[PDB]
Amino acid sequence: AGAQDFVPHTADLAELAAAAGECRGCGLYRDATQAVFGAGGRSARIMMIGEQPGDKEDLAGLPFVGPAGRLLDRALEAADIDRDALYVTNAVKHFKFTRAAGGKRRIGKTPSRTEVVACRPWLIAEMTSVEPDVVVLLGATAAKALLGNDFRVTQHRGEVLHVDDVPGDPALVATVHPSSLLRGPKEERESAFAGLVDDLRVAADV
Ligand SMILES: O=c1cc[nH]c(=O)[nH]1
Ligand code: SF4
Repeated sequence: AGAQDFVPHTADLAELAAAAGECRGCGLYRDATQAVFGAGGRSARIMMIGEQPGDKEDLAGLPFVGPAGRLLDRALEAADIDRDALYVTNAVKHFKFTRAAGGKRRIGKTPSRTEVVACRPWLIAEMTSVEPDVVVLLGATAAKALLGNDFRVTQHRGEVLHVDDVPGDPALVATVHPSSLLRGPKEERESAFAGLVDDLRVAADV
């Protein structure tokens, strides 16, 4: 059941966000500061789904406000997408993290399939409320939530996909997680930014 009994019967994003603040669908609400719901409105045509809020998002109350969000904005700017058409959210709404003794920043830990399934009711409520025409799936965790734990982003990135079990049959475009463009060789990162831009353009023209 997970978060099912915490999701209210409303398509109002402010009421959904307030309700996600009391959610006990899985254990992640305990160590996290607050629930991080999605930003943007119901007029949005493009829904973007990341994995989970990070350290800044957990204290800011908004998705993608740290370094990966800065990189995503640079790629949206280059793909000619304004955020006025964007509902931006994550698969899990509570920061899963550990503290590295002698490190800078709380380090994010990969949500389990159990926690992604527990949180999925909020993503179904968001998609039912926004009725997007295209869902951009940022990374493996988000793509698996809608396409199955077998899905590989590396084998299908930039492809317009359509699965029947998803609300409203929106077009789906799976791409690299923006944090991947902050790690590695300068040319792998430049090719990967160029692929995120291409994947965002495919989604913008659906
Ligand atoms: O909102 C955010 C921030 C960082 N990484 C994500 O997956 N989502
Ligand atoms: S991560 Fe999702 S399911 Fe788990 S407590 Fe937070 S809102 Fe509820």
